[PDB]
Amino acid sequence: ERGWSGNSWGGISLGPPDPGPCGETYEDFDTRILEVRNVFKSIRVLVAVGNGKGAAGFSIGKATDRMDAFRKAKNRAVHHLHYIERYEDHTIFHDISLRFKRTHIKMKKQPKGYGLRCHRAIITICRLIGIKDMYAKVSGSINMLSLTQGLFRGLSRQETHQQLADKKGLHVVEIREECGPLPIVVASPRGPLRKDPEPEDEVPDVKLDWEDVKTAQGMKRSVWSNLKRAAT
Amino acid sequence: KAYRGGHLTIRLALGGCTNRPFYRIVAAHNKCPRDGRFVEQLGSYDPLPNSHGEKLVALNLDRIRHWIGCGAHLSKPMEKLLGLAGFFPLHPMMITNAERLRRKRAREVLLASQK
Amino acid sequence: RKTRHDPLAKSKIERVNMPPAVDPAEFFVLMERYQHYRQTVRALRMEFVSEVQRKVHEARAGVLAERKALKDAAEHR
Amino acid sequence: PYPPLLRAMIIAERQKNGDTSTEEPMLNVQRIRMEPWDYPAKQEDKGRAKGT
Amino acid sequence: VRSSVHARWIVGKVIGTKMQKTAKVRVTRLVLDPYLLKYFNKRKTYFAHDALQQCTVGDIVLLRALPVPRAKHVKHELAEIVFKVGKVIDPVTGKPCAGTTYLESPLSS
Amino acid sequence: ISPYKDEPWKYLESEEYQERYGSRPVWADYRRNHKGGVPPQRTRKTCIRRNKVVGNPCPICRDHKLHVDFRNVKLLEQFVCAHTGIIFYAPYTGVCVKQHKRLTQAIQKARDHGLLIYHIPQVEPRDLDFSTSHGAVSATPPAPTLVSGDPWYPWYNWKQPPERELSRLRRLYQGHLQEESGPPPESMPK
Amino acid sequence: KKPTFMDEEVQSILTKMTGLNLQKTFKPAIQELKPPTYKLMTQAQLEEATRQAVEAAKVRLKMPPVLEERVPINDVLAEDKILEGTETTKYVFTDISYSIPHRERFIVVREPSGTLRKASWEERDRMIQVYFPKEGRKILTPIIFKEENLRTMYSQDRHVDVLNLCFAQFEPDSTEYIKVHHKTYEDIDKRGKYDLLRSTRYFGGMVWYFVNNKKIDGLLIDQIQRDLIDDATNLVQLYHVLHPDGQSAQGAKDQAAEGINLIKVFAKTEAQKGAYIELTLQTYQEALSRH
Amino acid sequence: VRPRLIAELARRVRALREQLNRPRDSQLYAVDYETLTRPFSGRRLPVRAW
Amino acid sequence: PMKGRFPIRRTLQYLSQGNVVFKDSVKVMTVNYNTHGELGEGARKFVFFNIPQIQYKNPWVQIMMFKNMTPSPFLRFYLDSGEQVLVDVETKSNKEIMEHIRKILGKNEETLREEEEEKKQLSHPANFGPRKYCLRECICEVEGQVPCPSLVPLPKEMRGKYKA
RNA sequence: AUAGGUUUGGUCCUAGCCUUUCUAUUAGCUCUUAGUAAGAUUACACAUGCAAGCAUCCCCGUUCCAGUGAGUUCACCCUCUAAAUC
Ligand code: FES
Ligand SMILES: [K+]
Ligand SMILES: [K+]
Ligand SMILES: [Mg+2]
Ligand SMILES: [Mg+2]
Ligand SMILES: [Mg+2]
Ligand SMILES: [Mg+2]
Ligand SMILES: [Mg+2]
Ligand SMILES: [Zn+2]
Repeated sequence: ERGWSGNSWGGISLGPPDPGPCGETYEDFDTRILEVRNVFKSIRVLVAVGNGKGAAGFSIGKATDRMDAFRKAKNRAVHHLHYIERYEDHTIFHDISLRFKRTHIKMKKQPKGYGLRCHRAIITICRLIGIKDMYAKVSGSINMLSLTQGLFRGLSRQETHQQLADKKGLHVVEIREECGPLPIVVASPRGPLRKDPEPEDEVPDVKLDWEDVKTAQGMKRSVWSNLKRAAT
Repeated sequence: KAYRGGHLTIRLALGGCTNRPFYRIVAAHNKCPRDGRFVEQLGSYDPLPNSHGEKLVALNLDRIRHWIGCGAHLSKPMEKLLGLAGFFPLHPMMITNAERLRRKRAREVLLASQK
Repeated sequence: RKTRHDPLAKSKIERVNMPPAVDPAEFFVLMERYQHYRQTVRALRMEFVSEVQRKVHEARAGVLAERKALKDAAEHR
Repeated sequence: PYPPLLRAMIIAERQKNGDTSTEEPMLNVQRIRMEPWDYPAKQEDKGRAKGT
Repeated sequence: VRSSVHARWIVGKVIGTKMQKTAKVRVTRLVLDPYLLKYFNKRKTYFAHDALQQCTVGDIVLLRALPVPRAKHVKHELAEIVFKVGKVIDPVTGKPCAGTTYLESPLSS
Repeated sequence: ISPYKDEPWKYLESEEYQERYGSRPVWADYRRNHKGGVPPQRTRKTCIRRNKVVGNPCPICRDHKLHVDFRNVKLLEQFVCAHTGIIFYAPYTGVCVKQHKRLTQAIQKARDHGLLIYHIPQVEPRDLDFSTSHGAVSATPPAPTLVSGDPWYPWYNWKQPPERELSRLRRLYQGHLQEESGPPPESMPK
Repeated sequence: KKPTFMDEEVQSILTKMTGLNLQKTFKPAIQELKPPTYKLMTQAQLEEATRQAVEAAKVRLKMPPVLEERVPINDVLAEDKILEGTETTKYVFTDISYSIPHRERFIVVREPSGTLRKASWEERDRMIQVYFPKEGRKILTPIIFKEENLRTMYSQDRHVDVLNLCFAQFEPDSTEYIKVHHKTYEDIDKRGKYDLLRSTRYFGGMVWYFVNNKKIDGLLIDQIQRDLIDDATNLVQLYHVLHPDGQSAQGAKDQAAEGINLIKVFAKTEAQKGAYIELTLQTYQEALSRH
Repeated sequence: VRPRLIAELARRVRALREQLNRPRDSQLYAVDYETLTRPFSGRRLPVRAW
Repeated sequence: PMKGRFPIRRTLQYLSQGNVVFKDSVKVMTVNYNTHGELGEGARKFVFFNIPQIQYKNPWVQIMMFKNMTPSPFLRFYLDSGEQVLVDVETKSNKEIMEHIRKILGKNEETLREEEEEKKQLSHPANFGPRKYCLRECICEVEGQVPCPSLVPLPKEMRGKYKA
């Protein structure tokens, strides 16, 4: 099977990581190549690993031979794993806007069945993590290493509903349009519950993004947006 | 747009496709094109029988009365349609055509008897 | 269609529109039928005109409109 | 008499408004005088052929 | 029905008094920028008939439409002076004021 | 030739299908060949042309035992979103336009036959008042003419003109007369 | 006079018998989805939101009126025999004036024989759908309402879907509506699927049908087995008021039966399966004593 | 708007020339009895009048 | 991101969230407010948050603002009859100002519902025409009627080519 | 835009160009049937034939329909008010 292109290493699977010196096996982990670059000769490879259940990581491997670089990157990646919290094991807990160096990433939580509408590298990493529904837009410099680093930082710094409930000492109630006015309590504080309600902010001072508003109001006219694509 | 003289008339504007006519009953200036600008659409008329063997005529009778009371004229097919609906008296020409067809069929039957 | 400045066709210089033949009985009956039909239709048209002008008058200075106007003015006060 | 459908609507509205009269709806034609088509028209309003 | 002038009542600032019995008034309205969705001031000049020549440059006036224009550009007349320049009377309390301070205290009466 | 043509659903609980696809959709492993990163916005019309399959047949055309039938509900469900009930657009799965149309028709037929579960909303009544007392749905008092069997108006019937009027017309239209017509047949001749 | 189905007393009894389960009333719909929203709430705010949801559920569960079958329309406005044979097909004239109730809307038919008559109920419904289309309604009757397709729907326990389709397609007083609702109720009674209609707006109509046809035994059994004893007693009381001259009501008056005693008198007087009613009631009482 | 004075002049001149060159009844309503045409215009009268 | 503080104000959703639709009498609204002073604080927010919504819902009403001309903030409405309405807003919150002006000079919800019903009548569902104005183009789109010849060829008997 | 290729010995940043998508016209080559829709490049010049009659004479119509896009804030709202229909 081919990667992102016919002649491209990106997206190609390297198989499970080798059993480690610690004595642990990783047959449930999958490896994906994100980048291969000639260093002037040697080879530098960026790979990502993940078990599809929130445990994922990435690593750089440098070697004269490409296969040695693959092995080094994979083995180092398995020992630098992140744990990524997932909302209902299919998406992220909230929208995430981040900037790593000059690369901006804007991720949006989506309902079930939305799929992965993201940069191809982000699609690969999300499949490794186990995220199945998300939107993502990458702006600024599209640098693969910076993209991966920013993505992992943003996904590792997301606040779960339980964390929010414990922080604010209040019920987190979910409203779904498909479920009518039924209040769904997704998280309750473990400690005592505040009797004072949150200030009913008349107008929050939130920093809005012109792309989101323009899409909402219908002035986005891009011929490239919302194009039919294969299932991801 | 100002026309020299002219008046409002309730008439049939033809739409649909080749071999499949359909009519919109509209009130329009008599000088305007048949399928052009109109003041108000007052109904529709499908002349082809449907799966139930029916010719469907929709008449906005409140607005038809309003436009007649505002000085609108009527095309002869529209008068015949309103006569068929019972809204107007049967047009004289429908009665005359019915009598002519009766006489023609009587002549044909007499020819058959003669043979 | 042609304008008044376009000349007549040469193929139609000598053309006479011969009137159609007449059936006396059908002609007379049709004349009577047109008279009666037009009388009825004019009566209906006059009734519709009366209805339209009545609706206009009721909308402008009807009891309902007067009461609504009085209520609005008072409530504003 | 009124035309059939229009008579039916007049009667139906009458019954809806609570009135229960059995009197037929009826069109007055006394004020609609039928002038013969050959009656002299107003020559003052008529036009004239233009010189040419 | 009572006037052929489009602008019936308008509030403006007097910007000119060099014409006889006529005041040149600047009127601002709020117009939405279609792209920025922010409201900006749009200015228009109106000539208002001022028979008594009581208007001074800088005062806020109310203009009422004439039934018909009395000249090419004079379609309005001075209904009243809302704020006389430098001689503002606080409408809430009825007392004279200089900016945000009371010249005569409301308690004084 | 497939032994499941008469009962297509059988193929889906046969062990051959389980070996070939397992629990994943029949289109899960398919991939379209195209230039660029953005695929063309329509799939090919048909993978089978004059009984000849193209190099990369779509998921339906690559397996001749898969039959698009309204009774093969388990196959049809694989082309409908389970969370939204919306039929996937053809580039989503890679089916050709012909098979996509066939699947859409089969899904609609299955839903109309009650074999495929879909969301049926709860609607409000058409009317606010259910009275049937109005004359539009009740009986209108018959007109006197309808009772007596006369036409609605007298002029609907043919009245022979007087001979004097006929002679006057014959004088008015000298030489341009047609044969005088008598009263018409009372009923429509058969 | 005998109570109507819209009587406030009957309405209250049927409202309480239906129940209100918020999770069933607002089950997640399979439709185009949007990202959910989140709110931080206190206990009081959560209780207020729950109460508002309960009110919305009450609005959703409002019972459709039960109407008698509409009488056929057979009225002739005119018979213009002169037009006989001049046309081969009938003309349907629909008055499409906007501000007219659809049951007061004049729809007439000029037949080839020359008769101007009023449209039948089926023609009226079809024309109203043609010119005033209603979401969920179809011009031609869907094939789902045929016997075999509705049997399949019943076999899938989709009775509420069938009733919703019927409500969207047919008018309440139409023959098709009454027939489909009655067949659904018969299937439910035959297979003991009453819980399917609980917390829906059709339970009241089902109960009314069972009471008026004197077949409340299965529903009483189901209520007793689900420990909804109050619902069963209210069902017996509704049966008695609907049939005050029956043996059951007279026996209840004579023995001064109240509560469970009403159920016992019904089982002894006017139950087609009173023995099994008594057995189930004894089992319920024994389990209550043991607990 | 640039004034259009030639149009006004032409309209006035045409009106003056029409009210000074009026055709008379003897010209308008003369008839050639052999051909039954109006010599003023050359248009034939309807058959039913001949 | 969107420039400025509180960028939500520059969205059509926020502008349409306004609930004040003035009666036809209101022609001019002058807003006299003070840039500084706690007592006028709410008035300042009324200028910052609610004037855009009022203008969006009342495009033909002249709204003009004045700063530090009087010791106290106030609103003045000029009506077509010549009547003037003065609303003192000192010590009030912007919500209180909005509610007050809605109460005294805003169309009630019943009148707005009547206007919406009047609008509904214009788009008659039975009318056939362009999608821009009508639900359907032609009667051929109604189930049971003779379909368009574009999709379903008409039988040979009803086509003029084979009727001639 | 879910983006991609391309500056350097190499990395990062900035920045242009181009690719992938969807329409229309024309050109090459190639084209079987049926239904539907649409159809001069040119306000350049035009052979030829038709496109306005009706009707007891008066009048009425030929000021419309149909065509083009040369010129170009004459089209929309309000006030007032002719001609026209009733
Ligand atoms: S658009 Fe209706 S027949 Fe073609
Ligand atoms: K004539
Ligand atoms: K042009
Ligand atoms: Mg290749
Ligand atoms: Mg570049
Ligand atoms: Mg290089
Ligand atoms: Mg070509
Ligand atoms: Mg006049
Ligand atoms: Zn295929």
